[PDB]
Amino acid sequence: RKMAFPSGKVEGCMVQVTCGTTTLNGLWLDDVVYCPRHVICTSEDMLNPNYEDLLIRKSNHNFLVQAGNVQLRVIGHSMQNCVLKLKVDTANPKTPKYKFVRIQPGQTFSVLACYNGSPSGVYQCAMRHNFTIKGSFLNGSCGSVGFNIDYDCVSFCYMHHMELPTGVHAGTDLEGNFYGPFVDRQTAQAAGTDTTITVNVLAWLYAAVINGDRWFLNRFTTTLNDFNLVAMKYNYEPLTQDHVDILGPLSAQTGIAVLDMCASLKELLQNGMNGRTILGSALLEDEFTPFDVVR
Amino acid sequence: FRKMAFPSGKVEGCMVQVTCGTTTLNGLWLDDVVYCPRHVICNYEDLLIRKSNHNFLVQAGNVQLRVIGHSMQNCVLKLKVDTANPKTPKYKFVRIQPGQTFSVLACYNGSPSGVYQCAMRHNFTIKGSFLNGSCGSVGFNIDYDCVSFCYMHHMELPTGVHAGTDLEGNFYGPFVDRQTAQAAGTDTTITVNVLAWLYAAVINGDRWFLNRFTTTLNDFNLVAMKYNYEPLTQDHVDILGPLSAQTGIAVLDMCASLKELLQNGMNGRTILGSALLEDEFTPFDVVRQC
Ligand SMILES: CC(C)(C)[C@H](NC(=O)C(F)(F)F)C(=O)N1C[C@H]2[C@@H]([C@H]1C(=O)N[C@H](C=N)C[C@@H]1CCNC1=O)C2(C)C
Ligand SMILES: CC(C)(C)[C@H](NC(=O)C(F)(F)F)C(=O)N1C[C@H]2[C@@H]([C@H]1C(=O)N[C@H](C=N)C[C@@H]1CCNC1=O)C2(C)C
Repeated sequence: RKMAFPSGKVEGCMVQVTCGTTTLNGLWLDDVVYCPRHVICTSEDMLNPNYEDLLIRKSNHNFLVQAGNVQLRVIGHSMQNCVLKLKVDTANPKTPKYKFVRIQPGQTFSVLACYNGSPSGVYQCAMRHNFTIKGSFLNGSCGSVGFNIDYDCVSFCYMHHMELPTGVHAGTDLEGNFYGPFVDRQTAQAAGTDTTITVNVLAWLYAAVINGDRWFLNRFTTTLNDFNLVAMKYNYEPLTQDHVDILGPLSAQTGIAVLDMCASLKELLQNGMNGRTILGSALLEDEFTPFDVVR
Repeated sequence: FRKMAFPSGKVEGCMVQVTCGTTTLNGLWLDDVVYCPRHVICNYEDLLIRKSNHNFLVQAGNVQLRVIGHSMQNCVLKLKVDTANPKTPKYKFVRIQPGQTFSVLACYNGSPSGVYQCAMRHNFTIKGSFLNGSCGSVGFNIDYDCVSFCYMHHMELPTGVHAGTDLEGNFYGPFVDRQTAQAAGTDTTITVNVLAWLYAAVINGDRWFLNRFTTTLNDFNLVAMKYNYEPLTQDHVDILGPLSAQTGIAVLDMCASLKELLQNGMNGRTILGSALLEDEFTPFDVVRQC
């Protein structure tokens, strides 16, 4: 199954941030609360916000931060790209071991969807090649974060800012730099074409072979370039030599060469599933990474 | 629309490692009792009279808990320990019905590893992902700071699905906690959940499967029972009320759409990006998330 990381380490960091009439979520790490800078926007500012002008007019007591039933005193603030950083009185005693990381397309992570600073649900996500995520976010979800947890270290990789017209979602890393060409501005924007994440599909096929189903395999191989000419006709992401190297370990474990598995995928795309499933799924899964399958 | 699990933090603070002899699995530490599958001691009455407190090694992180008593309740072993869990949440033990969903905190060696969302199938299995040291992992729902524990994991059936007990040690389904040939019965699609998921689809603007027709229970059930769909009881219709009143599609209007989806298939089309009919969202799940 697709699994999220246990969310408790992140739950203890979620707070509520209110400026004026606007309330969203913030991430409380040590003595800093991180949140999307459009918390300082009103209704009139969403189209063409001048954030430096909006922020200079704010003072520390304009920001109401609430950790459960406790108000936290904001003692300073600064903006870093598209995130606001609120310095507060008190270091979060529940701060886990953490780092900020910026991820690449194809990477997976867990999202803790929060409202009013309280956790609502957790799910697993992937960064798509058009730099959106297929999330589940409602009004007030901004400042919900995405994360991985490898060996008790929480790596924060995503903070939620906006929903695009196709229902997909855009946001920043925790330094406030957007993934993709989007802007925290209510102006006309749209995601580019969302390709299937080929390297993930291939890792998932290798996962299927390891678990014992081999029905989709065939006797052919292919060149890298021939694979990409076919796969791009199905809106699959071109496969690079680095992707081939990445799948190396799985190819070593199963004894199936990477370009051999590529020929199997070409045939799957041509034939469909014929009413079968591969790992309980009747579609080709592309939000499971080569690193995920080994773990 | 995603499959969403409950935030797991309240449960993570209850997970411990239990070792008896060469066998290690997970335990649930609430107040001063650790709950775990009785097969950690591997005839269970005779195996347990021969066990003493010192046979049980309970580890909560870097701390060992001293067992000061033990007893069995059905298929769960209850180890009384010296110290109450300071992280014990508000909680209750509940037994869920087929079709109901819950979150699973998959654990190994007492340490939480992943969280996912499951449904109790009508053959009383769950389609989880559990590996060799996962026993004692639990399933749960949260309602406004109260954790309802409903599942503890015991075993994997040959078809790759899973069987366990409630927290009072009563199995779900016709299974026994011993290593012998057992198999899941014929499963079935959870009709009220599929209907819930179609309502979630129309809420999201996926409306191509709607049509002008309505059906009847017996008409629908007659078509359902040939496609192995769980008979749509009159009860099920009640629960979809808020969805039916919200969208404008009466349940039997939607059942007409579901009925025709079982015949014509979907024609390469998707509903919420799925080529199959999803049945692991309850009506309440859809209201919660939407
Ligand atoms: C949905 C929409 C029309 C509103 C708008 N989108 C675009 O302007 C775009 F289409 F350009 F992206 C949009 O999201 N916002 C407009 C305004 C902020 C953002 C916003 O409301 N963020 C929400 C934070 N709580 C999360 C949203 C709520 C619905 N579901 C979500 O995830 C900002 C870009 C500054
Ligand atoms: C998988 C298998 C051949 C082993 C066996 N199954 C059947 O005997 C059945 F098919 F009859 F169910 C089985 O599960 N067990 C054998 C023995 C316990 C249980 C068991 O090892 N439980 C594991 C707990 N840590 C979780 C398992 C590990 C693999 N994936 C899981 O979920 C018990 C019934 C007492």
